Amino acid sequence: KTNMKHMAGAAAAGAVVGGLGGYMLGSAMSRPIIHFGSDY
Amino acid sequence: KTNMKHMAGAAAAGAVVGGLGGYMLGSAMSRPIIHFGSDY
Amino acid sequence: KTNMKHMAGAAAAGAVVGGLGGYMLGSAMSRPIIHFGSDY
Amino acid sequence: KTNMKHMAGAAAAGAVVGGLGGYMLGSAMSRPIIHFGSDY
Amino acid sequence: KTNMKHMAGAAAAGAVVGGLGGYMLGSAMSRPIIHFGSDY
Amino acid sequence: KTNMKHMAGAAAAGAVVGGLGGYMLGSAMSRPIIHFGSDY
Amino acid sequence: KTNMKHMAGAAAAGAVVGGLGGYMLGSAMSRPIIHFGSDY
Amino acid sequence: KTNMKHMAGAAAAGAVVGGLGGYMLGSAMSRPIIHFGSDY
Amino acid sequence: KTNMKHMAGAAAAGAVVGGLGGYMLGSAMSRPIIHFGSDY
Amino acid sequence: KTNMKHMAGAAAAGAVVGGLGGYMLGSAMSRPIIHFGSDY
Repeated sequence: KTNMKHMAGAAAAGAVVGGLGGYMLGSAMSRPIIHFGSDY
Repeated sequence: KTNMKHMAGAAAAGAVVGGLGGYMLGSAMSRPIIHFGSDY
Repeated sequence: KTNMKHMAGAAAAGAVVGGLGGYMLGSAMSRPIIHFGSDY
Repeated sequence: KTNMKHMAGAAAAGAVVGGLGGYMLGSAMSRPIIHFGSDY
Repeated sequence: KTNMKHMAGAAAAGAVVGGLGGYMLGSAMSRPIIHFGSDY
Repeated sequence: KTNMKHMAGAAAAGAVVGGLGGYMLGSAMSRPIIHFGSDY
Repeated sequence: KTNMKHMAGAAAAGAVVGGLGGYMLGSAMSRPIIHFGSDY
Repeated sequence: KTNMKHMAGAAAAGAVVGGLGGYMLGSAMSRPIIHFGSDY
Repeated sequence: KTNMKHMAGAAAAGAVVGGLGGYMLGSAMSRPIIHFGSDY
Repeated sequence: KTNMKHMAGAAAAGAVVGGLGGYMLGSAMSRPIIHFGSDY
C-alpha cells in the first residue's frame, strides 16, 4: 500500500490596500484563507 | 493498492482595494477562501 | 487497485474594489470560495 | 480496478466592484462558489 | 474495471458591478455557483 | 468624462489529460487562450 | 460623457482528453480561444 | 477625467496529466495562456 | 485626471503530473502563462 | 494627476510531480510563468 496525499505546489494569500483620494471613513477588510485537506 | 489524493498545482487568494475618489463611508469587505478535499 | 482523486491544476479566488467617484455609503462585499471533493 | 475521479484543470472565482459615479447608498454583494464532486 | 468520472477542463465564476451614474439605492446581488457530480 | 473599460470577473483556462487504457502513440495537445480588449 | 465598455462576467476555456481504449495513433488537438472587444 | 481599465477578479491557468494505464508513447502538451488588455 | 489600471485580485498557474500506471515513454509538458496589460 | 497601476493581490505558480507506478522513461516538464504589466 502506497499513499500520497494533501499536497500543493505553491499557495499565496494577501491583500493590497491603497489610499490615494477620497476620504475613506469606512474600512477595507480582507480575510483570505487557504486550507488543505485534513485526514480522519 | 496505490493512492494519489487531494492535490493542486498552485492556489492563490487575495483582494485589492483602492481609494482614489468619492467618500467611501461604507466598507470594502472580501473573504475569499480555498479548501481542498478532506479524507474520512 | 489504483486511485487518483480530487485534483486541480490551478485555483485562484479574489476580488478588486475601486473607489473613484460617487459617495459609496453602502458596501462592497465579496465572498468567493473554492472547495474540492471530500472523501467518505 | 483503476480509478480517476473529481478533477478539473483550472478553477477561478472572483468579483470586480467599481465606484465611479452616482451615490451607491445600497450594496454590491457577490458570492460565487465552486464545488467539486464529493465521494460517498 | 476502469473508471474516469467527474471532470471538467476549466470552470470560472464571477461578477462585475459598476457604479457610474444614477443613485443605486437598492442592491446588486450575484451568487453564481458551479457544482460537479457527487458519487454515491 | 468617465471611463470603465476592459474588465472581467473571473477567467480560467486549463486542460485535463488522462491515460488509462489503449496505447496513446499519438499526442494530446491543448492550447486554450483568453485575451481581453486592447486599447488604441 | 460616460463610458462602460468591453466587459464580461466569467470566461473559461479548456479541454478534456481521455485515453481508455483503442490505440490512439493519431492526435487529439484543441485550441479554444476567447477574445474581447478591442478599441480603436 | 477618470479612468478605470484592464482589470479582472481572479485568473487561473493550469493542466492535470495522469498516467494510469496504457503505454503513453506520445505526449501530453498543454499551453494555456491568459493575457489582459494592453494600452497604446 | 485619475487613473486606475492593470489590476487583478488573484492569479495562479500550475500543473499536476501523476505517474501511476502504464509506461510513460513520452512526455508531459505544460507551459501555462498569465500576462497583464502593458502600458505604452 | 493620480496614478495607480500594475497591482495584484496574490500570485502563485508551481507544479506537483508524482511517481507512483509505471516506468516514467520520458519527462515531466512544467514552466508556468506570471508577468505583470510593464510601463513604457
